[PDB]
Amino acid sequence: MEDFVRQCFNPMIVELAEKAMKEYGEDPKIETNKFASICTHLEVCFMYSDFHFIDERGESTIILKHRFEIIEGRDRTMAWTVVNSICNTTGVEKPKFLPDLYDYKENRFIEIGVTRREVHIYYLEKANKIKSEKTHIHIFSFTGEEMATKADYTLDEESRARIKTRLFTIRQEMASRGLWDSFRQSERGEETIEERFEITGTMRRLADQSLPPNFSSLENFRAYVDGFEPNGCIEGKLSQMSKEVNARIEPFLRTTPRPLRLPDGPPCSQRSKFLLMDALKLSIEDPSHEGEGIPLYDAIKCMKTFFGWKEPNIIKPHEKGINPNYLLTWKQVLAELQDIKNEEKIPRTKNMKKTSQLKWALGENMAPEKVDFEDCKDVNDLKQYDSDEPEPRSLACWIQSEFNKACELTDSSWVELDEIGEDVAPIEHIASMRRNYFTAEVSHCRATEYIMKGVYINTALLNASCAAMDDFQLIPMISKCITKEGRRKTNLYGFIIKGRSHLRNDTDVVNFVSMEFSLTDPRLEPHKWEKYCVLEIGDMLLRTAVGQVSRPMFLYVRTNGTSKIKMKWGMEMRRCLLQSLQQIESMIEAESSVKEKDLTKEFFENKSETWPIGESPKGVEEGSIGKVCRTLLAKSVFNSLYASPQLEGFSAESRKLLLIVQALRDNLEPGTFDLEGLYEAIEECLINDPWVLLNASWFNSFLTHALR
Amino acid sequence: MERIKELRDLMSQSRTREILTKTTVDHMAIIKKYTSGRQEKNPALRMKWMMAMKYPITADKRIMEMIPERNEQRQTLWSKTNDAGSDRVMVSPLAVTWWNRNGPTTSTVHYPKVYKTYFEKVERLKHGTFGPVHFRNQVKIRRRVDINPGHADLSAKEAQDVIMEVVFPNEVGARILTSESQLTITKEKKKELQDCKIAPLMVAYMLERELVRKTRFLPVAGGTSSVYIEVLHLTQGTCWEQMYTPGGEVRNDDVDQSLIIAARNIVRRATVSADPLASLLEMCHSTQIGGVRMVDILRQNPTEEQAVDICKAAMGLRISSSFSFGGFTFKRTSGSSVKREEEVLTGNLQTLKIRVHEGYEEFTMVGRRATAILRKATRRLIQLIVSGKDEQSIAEAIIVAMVFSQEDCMIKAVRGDLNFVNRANQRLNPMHQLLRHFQKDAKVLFQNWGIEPIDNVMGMIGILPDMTPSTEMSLRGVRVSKMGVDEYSSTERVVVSIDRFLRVRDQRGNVLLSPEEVSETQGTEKAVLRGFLILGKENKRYGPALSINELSNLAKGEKANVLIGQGDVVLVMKRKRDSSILTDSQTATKRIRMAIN
Amino acid sequence: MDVNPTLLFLKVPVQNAISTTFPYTGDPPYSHGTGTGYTMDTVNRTHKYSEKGKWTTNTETGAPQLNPIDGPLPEDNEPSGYAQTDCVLEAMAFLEESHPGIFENSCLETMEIVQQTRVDKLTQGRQTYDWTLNRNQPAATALANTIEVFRSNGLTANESGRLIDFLKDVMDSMDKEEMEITTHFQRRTIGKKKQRLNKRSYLIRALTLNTMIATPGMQIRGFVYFVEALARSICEKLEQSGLPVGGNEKKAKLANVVRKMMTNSQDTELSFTITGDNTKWNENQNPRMFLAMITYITRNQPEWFRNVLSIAPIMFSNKMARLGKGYMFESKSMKLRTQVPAEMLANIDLKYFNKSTREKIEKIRPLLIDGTASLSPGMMMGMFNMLSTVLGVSILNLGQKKYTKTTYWWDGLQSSDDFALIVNAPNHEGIQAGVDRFYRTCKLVGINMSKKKSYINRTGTFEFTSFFYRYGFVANFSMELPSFGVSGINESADMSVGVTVIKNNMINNDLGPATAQMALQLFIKDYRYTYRCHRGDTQIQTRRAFELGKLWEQTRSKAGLLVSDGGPNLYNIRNLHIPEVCLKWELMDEDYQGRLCNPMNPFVSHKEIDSVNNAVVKSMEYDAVATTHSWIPKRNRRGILEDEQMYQKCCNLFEKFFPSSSYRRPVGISSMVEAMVSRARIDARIDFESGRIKKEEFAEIMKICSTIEELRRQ
Ligand SMILES: [Mg+2]
Repeated sequence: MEDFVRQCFNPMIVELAEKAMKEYGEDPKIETNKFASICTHLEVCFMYSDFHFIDERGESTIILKHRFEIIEGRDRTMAWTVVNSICNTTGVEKPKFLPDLYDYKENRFIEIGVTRREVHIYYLEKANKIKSEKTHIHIFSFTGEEMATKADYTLDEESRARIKTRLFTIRQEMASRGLWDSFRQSERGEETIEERFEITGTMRRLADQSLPPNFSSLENFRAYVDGFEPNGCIEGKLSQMSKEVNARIEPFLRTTPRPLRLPDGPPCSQRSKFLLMDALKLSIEDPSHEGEGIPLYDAIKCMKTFFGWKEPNIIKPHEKGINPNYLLTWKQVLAELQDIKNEEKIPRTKNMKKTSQLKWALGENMAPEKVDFEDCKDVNDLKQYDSDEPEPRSLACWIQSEFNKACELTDSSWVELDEIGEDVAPIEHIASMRRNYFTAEVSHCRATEYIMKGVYINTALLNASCAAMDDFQLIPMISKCITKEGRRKTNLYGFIIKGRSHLRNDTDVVNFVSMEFSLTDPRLEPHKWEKYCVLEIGDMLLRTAVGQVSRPMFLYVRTNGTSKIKMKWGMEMRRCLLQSLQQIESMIEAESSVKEKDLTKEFFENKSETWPIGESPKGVEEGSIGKVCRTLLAKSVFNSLYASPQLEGFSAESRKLLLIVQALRDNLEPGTFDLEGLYEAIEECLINDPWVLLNASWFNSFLTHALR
Repeated sequence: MERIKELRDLMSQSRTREILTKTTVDHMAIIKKYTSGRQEKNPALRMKWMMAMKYPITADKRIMEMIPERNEQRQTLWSKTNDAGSDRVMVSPLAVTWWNRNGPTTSTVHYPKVYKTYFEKVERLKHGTFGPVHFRNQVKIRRRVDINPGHADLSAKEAQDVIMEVVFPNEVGARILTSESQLTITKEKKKELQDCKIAPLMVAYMLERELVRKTRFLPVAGGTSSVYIEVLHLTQGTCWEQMYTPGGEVRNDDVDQSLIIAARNIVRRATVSADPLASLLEMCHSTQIGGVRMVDILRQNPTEEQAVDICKAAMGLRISSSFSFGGFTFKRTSGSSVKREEEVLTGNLQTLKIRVHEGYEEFTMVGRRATAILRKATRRLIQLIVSGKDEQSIAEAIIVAMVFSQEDCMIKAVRGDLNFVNRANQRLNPMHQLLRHFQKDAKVLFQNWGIEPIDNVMGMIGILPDMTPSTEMSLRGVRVSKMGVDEYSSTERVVVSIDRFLRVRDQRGNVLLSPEEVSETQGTEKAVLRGFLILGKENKRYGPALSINELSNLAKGEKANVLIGQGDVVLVMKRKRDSSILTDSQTATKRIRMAIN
Repeated sequence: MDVNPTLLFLKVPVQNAISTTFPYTGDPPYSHGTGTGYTMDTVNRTHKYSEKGKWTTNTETGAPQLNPIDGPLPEDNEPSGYAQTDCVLEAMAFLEESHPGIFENSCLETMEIVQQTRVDKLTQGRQTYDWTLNRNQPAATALANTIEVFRSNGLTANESGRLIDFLKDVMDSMDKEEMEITTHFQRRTIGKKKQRLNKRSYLIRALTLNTMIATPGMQIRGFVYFVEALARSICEKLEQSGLPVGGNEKKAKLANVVRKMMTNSQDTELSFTITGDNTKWNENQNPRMFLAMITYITRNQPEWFRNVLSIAPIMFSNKMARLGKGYMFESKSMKLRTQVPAEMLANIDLKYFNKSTREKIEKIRPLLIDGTASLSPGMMMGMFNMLSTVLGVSILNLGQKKYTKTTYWWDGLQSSDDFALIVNAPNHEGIQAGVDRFYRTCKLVGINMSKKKSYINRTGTFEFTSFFYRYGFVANFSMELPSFGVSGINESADMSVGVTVIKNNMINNDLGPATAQMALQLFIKDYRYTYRCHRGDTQIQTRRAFELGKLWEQTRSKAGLLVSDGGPNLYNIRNLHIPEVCLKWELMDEDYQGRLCNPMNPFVSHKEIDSVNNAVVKSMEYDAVATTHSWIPKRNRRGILEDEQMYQKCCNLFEKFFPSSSYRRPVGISSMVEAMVSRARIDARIDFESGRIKKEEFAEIMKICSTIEELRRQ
């Protein structure tokens, strides 16, 4: 607003307005509405008296002597002197108040005013104020309106149009700058008033009640603050408060730290969505059959490649569920498979008939009814929702074995990344080299199998959920792969049955039952599969040095739930790839900086440099670049699969201890104040998660190594 | 018709009528922000879900007449449905692909013209040249840099005006119809886009993108030109670098140098003048730089120099609370100091009247080839740090810093007279003379300045008096960083006072800028629908209102009613007197200026 | 052999390999850790920290209130909010002394912001507690509803169109004796409902925080907004602050401070760095302290400005915290579940709740008024971050050697939540004394540094807001990897956004070349899957595959077709910045080029400029050619407004007559209806003149326009 006034008008007029206001002891920086009003006043005044002159014969002319004389731009004494001189020389009568301009051709004092409101009202106010018929009045409006006595407008149409248009453009610019409203508001009759915002009524009492103890009124507090000067208040307070309020540095030197204590209890149980290291896949090396591509056709063809369907029987019971209903679900799945096989008209999707076993398996209608508390307030059994402490558990070795099997390679390639533009720049070529090396490093790793399997599972689940709103859809768990012979192989891990998919929010859950084939025996580690139901569904011949040995082929059935957000997070698992690379490339680049040359080949093909990437009874184990590549990829993929709040809490509260110990290693003489508090905060995060307990064990091992 | 009937329907209801009649067009955009819908959180998940549906794409009613209901395979392209809130029929991606493969065809002659920016990027890439990569430690100094080459560097307001005249011919505001400078670019674009069926909003946005300037704070390690920023990803890395050159056309202007020279001349010729303030103001108001008045350039260009800063202070504006001393932009960061006047006798028996800062102040200096920090006590140099590409930059920066310190130690280290006089034969102030003298030779001062040992640590090295790296010994509070120092992150603009002598004084009574600090170097200077005046509100006698596009038929001086702005009918006329709004108030300006003084 | 990646920290320093200590890449899919019990714990702990203060009874809401200010000096190391006003005033005085004129210039800029701002700015906030409907609602809808209620209650200052006018309207409202709320029943038949709120009920509703962490109503948005503007202005001029800078400037600030503190250290001075966090930031920041510091900041200023700035702390000091949905009760005997709203929590027996909840309810009962707990001391997150940063920077600046009077002296940054001190002194005794003095002064001002989360090590290494500094190398992981999946605007917008985000990560986020190539590969695969636009040659049997196959079999230059039309991907580190349609414009076939870019296609839609070629996430802008693939997807979907879309309906049919209205904020003094009327009359006249319209349409249009005129005049 003030900046707009300074920029839009001639700077000299700004100076005149500043002087005129300063005559009254005002600062424009505190009041700008008056400043803008005065600037507009001076601008319109000087516009009125411009380009007018008196000819030789006395007639008016446009370009001698100025026909109009300005009085408003001058001081009080100067303006009064000039008006008196005009009165004496031309014998004019003294107006009761100081005019703005003097017209020589008609010899009369004309007052001029620019009004933000209607013209007529301002005309009436001016007439009532002056109370004299010897002064002409000319009122302009920013909107394009004007008025004067008898409509005897002194100027010609051209000059009136110029003034109208200048004011109109000023109004448009003020409006477009978001200041027109305040400008129009500040005009009150014939004066411009400062913006007012005073605390009265409710806020007065509230402020009286929101002050320090030794004050009673907001005004008293303001007076105290205004008159305050810094005289050793802080020094006196420090000299008063007891020494017990202090931050003491506790030395931290090679002996203080201790391992993190894991929670005691029974061994922890698997909780992954799907089987990871115990899965079995029915394979077709080349799907070259009719109607290929549809998941149902591929699933059926994979099914037909296996024989050994024997009568299933509960092996590891669902301790909480109803095992015979799971058995009946599997039997219905098989029967529907045979039926569709003999139909000979396999459609794109298969919808399962609703049944007692299906409805119970997917948790259909097993939910307490909602009632008003007052209606059932007399129930003795009524009690707040159970939200007690989760059962502490113990780290079980199955997690370590799963991770170890995750960070190892496979027989085929589990990634088919898409194409990019041809490399031209040399850096593009180096990037292609590095990307291809990393891809070959982890194009077959197990974690990549997990990524592809989960991606396909969740994609099919969500697509069926949207397409089949109120049907039970049978979704085979299928994956594609490239064998060492370079053949498009298809693998069937199992089947999934989805319940009601009338999903509206991103957190409400759809319940499904997943039946994954397997070759492990749950009875070996029952606590691992305490959420699963296992049916020995067949026998499979496995080849070994002693020929073909028959083994029992199991089928883990479980009931799970997935939310839209969880399905999306499942389909995002491929991003895990990037994470791994982003941690190795930096290292590569780092060494390049210290060597001033590329190091992709001397790292991805030297196979001599190593990093400590594990533990063994002999000591610490060192691994090559590929070992670290797949280790980090597996860690990222598992973090995706075993995400839990306790994981992030422990990570955040353990980073601090990591940094403290590292600072000690760098000989920086670290110190701490309440280290036991940090230990307690870290320990609070270890309750039940297998992943978090494993990470805690890893940190204990690392601390043990680093301390020595 | 549809529009007026819909307006009648809206007027029928009480509330819609009340909102129509109450709210003024000024506040229209305020009632455009009152949306009762709900923004979709996580739109990626929503899109994934939507794509699975049968008809997730919304098309318009007319599609029913061009795209048949089903294709050869009897797939359903569009469905007889409507969207939630409008009459947008529902169609599938099949409809889009069918339109692409079998829809009616036209000529995209204007697409390159509307989209000149993107095609310019294409051309710049297509003609580039590459070079061998180099692997080494990279230092990316952070600074502000252009974004889009090909811009006219117009102010947002000017770009909006140009767009409004180009694509909205008969809806232009009052400022244009009361304007004289019909920019050449506007007519060029109007000729270019004669018959363009592209959506006018798209054309407006593209012109805005093409004609506006944009600046971003980035870490760069090489070329800073606009065409060198659009490929910063391809050019600079954390451990590598890429040799590249765009192969298009550069549009490096020179108006900045012209403004430098103009301001320098104005200050040099007004400092000796009787009334420098009013004189310089009159000059700046009546001077033209390549066909444009200098006031617009001063208000627009973000130049930083002593002459232009003093010009702003005289005219009245905000300038950085810092001074560019010895070719380096300075900036206070911490501490406070008080200015005290004193007389100092040098080593050449020369008495100089100086003003020294007493206090524990800290400054950061950014030069053309170096970056430095300086902590100074009361007439005591405490700490000095510098980093520069070359040794000569290091030396000049350190010389500037030490002369700024104004310590007593160097006073006795002055050898030779200090009688330097600028090209105008005006006596130079003592600090500038000392700066030039120490530029000429400072070996004697280096020998007698101060020498002390320094502990060895990573990232920083010492300097011996002969300006050579050292790890075991350096000069008092003098050190050099092996890694580049990031420039100042922000600048503080505060109200300042200017005296008739063109000296800018801070609110605390200290002086900020002086003409003597200005370098004296010399350079080389590298159916128009306008002219209408309104006549108040609409007048019925003159006849039915006309559209702006048809104003051209008006006779000389004939007055009619036309709709300007977004629906404001006003009475306008053609001009008869060949003048403009610029010369108004000038005569009365000078008259009242004489009266006040 | 057992894989144990933590051992990797025996060779690669922790800072270098910090990427491994960040598990998630994106938002974890559980979003838990909030509830009514949490609000009870927060209230109880906040009143516990300040318990030793004075207990008063508010005269308006009748709720008890606590005053720890100027309380007895803390005697132990437990967190205490017993700040002293004299000490904070002295600290602010020293801060002004060392940075003269900062308060004044900040005040001038804040005055400008106050004067120029607009009401509609409040539609740019997050989810807001609409008091009228007594529930959370969008910012835009909440503002429209509050405007409707004020209009029905004879308060129309906000009609002027200024935020300060809306603040004056709220001022008028809260002193009103009664407030009348009207609601419609939208089905079957429609009715009306009227509700009357006394002074105290509306007062409580205005000072409420719906907890879902919490969000205040439209009553207390503007005052905090202006105080935030002031705090931001003050902080922009402070070097030691940490806000509101971005990622690139944070590294520069860290490097500057560390170099300043280290190099200036002489050979005989020992330096240390304390990486620290604050015990409980928002639970020990008494609003009275902020009021005192604002009073000092706005000394010698216009009274209206002082009052507008002082209302926010005054309002916050007597605020009410809502208790969310309530509780859930489950009975196993009859498997019966019920929901008990928190309102009756005041007068419900204490047998349905476990021991911990029993303690919570027992402690919070005396402070519960009308279903809301009175929380005078302490604060909530996300509102006064900048002013707290200013106070922290003030206490840091107090460390200058002149103030300490002794050898030791300190400096460092402060970003509200966390901080990093640096202390220089002759001996380790000096370091201890300096840290002790800093700690005691922070306690006196009312700031508690988390002793457990804060550790001290010799200068050279530290952390600050996820920025890890190690001997000059700064690692950034504040946001970690972004989302590389299709954002979900449309085909072209998603493609442009993906390529642009990859490019921006490469430029700023230190991403690598090979990493960028892999990200592009993953993004293109995701795009092709999502939009059913697989390669025309490949057989994947999607819904769209047949038409793409026909198109591919039709065209000739198959390298020119867009990705979404079945074409090869041609991106790379070379041309990430080139829009797709341009990048392969030359190769495009003539007929495909004409069809794809036909501007008369019915699938193209353009919205207001603010939403053209720009997406909101913070927001980012992308470049793309408006082709047939720029469609807009389908939309998905007690109310004061009778018709929620009256304003949207009104703005539309303005764009028709005046297309420019979409581009630039139109300005005019005439009311709208007359604008459409005049434009329609002119358009119909010229249309008749041309010869494309006959007499009947002209007569109909003029009759309609005359009738609209009569309707509007009356
Ligand atoms: Mg910290």
